[PDB]
Amino acid sequence: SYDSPDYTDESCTFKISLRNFRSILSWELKNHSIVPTHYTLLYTIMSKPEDLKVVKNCANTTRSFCDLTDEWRSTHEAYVTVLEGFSGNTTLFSCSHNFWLAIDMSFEPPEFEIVGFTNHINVMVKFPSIVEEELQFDLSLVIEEQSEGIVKKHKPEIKGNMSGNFTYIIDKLIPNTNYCVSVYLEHSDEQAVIKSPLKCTLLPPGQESEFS
Amino acid sequence: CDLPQTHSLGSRRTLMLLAQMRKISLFSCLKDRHDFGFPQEEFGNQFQKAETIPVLHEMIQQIFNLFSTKDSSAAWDETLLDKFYTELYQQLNDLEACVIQGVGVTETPLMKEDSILAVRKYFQRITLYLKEKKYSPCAWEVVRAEIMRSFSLSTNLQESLRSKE
Repeated sequence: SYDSPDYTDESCTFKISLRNFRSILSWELKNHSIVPTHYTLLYTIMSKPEDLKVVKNCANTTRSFCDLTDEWRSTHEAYVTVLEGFSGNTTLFSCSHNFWLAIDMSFEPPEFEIVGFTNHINVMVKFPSIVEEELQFDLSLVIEEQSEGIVKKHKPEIKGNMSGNFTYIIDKLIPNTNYCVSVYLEHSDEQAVIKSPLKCTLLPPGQESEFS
Repeated sequence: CDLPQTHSLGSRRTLMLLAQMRKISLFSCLKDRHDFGFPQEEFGNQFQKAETIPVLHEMIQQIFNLFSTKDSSAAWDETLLDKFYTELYQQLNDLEACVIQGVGVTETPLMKEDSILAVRKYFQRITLYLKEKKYSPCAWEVVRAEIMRSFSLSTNLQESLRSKE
């Protein structure tokens, strides 16, 4: 028993998940005594905490997640998140957090595949079918290359390479190299290592009998 | 001078620095908060290609001076402020580079000074805000919030190339 008592109630853990350029935030809380069956989500810009804009559908609802599409257009800022935990007829707790759209951007839902050839890797990341000219996102994609224990990372140009399937070819390897690829991004720093399920593909193992 | 739009880590880094120096959430300071009146006119309008560089350069001057004060240095994180001053200086050098070279940066009329003056006036309102709130934590958050929102969309001219209609 250390520090202060564990508050297994007022958790107020906020998590944002980007499902194909769609900002989806979820709130995580514990039920020590009172169990809130309805929650209300409100947001605004950090510029001036006054215009508390409520989200449609995500107001006094039974859903623990809120899906946005055109609500969060201030990509050049950090939308403040406030959680109003209503419990029947009275509010239990209210916490506030902030998330920079140019710092986090937890990407993971997009499907990705990696084909192993005789001497090269055929990476194929399936990104949403959207034209870059219709969007305005500033972020770089990094492909992790864990080849037979060798942890490497490849960060190429995403200028017109995110609109569809990201075809990346990794060469300079040897046969029998099981490689694990992770799809994460980078913003201001590499602290946004949103590593996705590292899929491991094994290209033709050249560990056969050694002859003349 | 940065002529080609290859990549940029300047503003990106500032977004991190000011975020790391943050103390609390803006919602926690729903009381001592108000609009400073950020003039986007002399930023997002008229000036588009390098024309806003002189403004940005002198704008950072105000930011640097404001944060380099004994007040701000004791309010924010001195260790993180060190990086802030470094990055600000870097951005200053990056911006004035186009001013030193024979690039069309200061070819604009008196309107170039108007933006600078507007920035100084806008920042001066912040100085009064700090004095009114007696440099209270909540006031700092609001100040940092505005400086953040203004600086992020300062290079907006070279970032917001979405709509051309």
